[PDB]
Amino acid sequence: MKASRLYTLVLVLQPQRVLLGMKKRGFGAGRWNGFGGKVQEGETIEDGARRELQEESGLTVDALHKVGQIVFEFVGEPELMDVHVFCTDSIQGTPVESDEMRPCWFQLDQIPFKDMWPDDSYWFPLLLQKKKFHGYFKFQGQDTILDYTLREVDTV
Ligand SMILES: Nc1[nH]c(=O)nc2c1ncn2[C@H]1C[C@H](O)[C@@H](COP(=O)(O)O)O1
Ligand SMILES: [Mn+2]
Ligand SMILES: [Mn+2]
Ligand SMILES: [Mn+2]
Repeated sequence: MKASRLYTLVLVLQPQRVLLGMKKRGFGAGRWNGFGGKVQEGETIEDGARRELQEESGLTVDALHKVGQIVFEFVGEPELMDVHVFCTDSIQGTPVESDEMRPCWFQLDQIPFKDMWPDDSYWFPLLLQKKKFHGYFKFQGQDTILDYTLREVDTV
């Protein structure tokens, strides 16, 4: 039994492209990823996801839809990362570089998997297919998966 900390992950997914952010600092720096961060006290998970999207990309959206949940375990870290994954296709501003993230659009036949977290190669395809998923990944460091589980679900 480990304890877990709540995080969000937000993918702006349109019919032919996806918005990713190049992490400029901190955890996972140098990788393209969705936008997000720790959920704060007093906010719902969805509202934390909306806040992090605004802070890191400049985009303000009224609503997100939950598409997945992924638990990350790191060797040597007793605390699990409980990551709630959200999507939307509906935006109405331009992405803006923040201190944390540089946003960039990618065509959906140019998803930059080699420069994303290794786990994304497994669950991102389900997201593209509009399937919901539960995942778990145990990492040695930032590059090596020692164990993982991925399942399509009907309810996240
Ligand atoms: N293995 C992984 N794969 C992934 O796609 N995103 C991850 C991840 N591990 C952490 N993240 C995301 C979850 C959060 O959005 C962010 C971590 O929080 P901050 O470093 O505070 O932004 O990175
Ligand atoms: Mn953040
Ligand atoms: Mn934060
Ligand atoms: Mn963040």
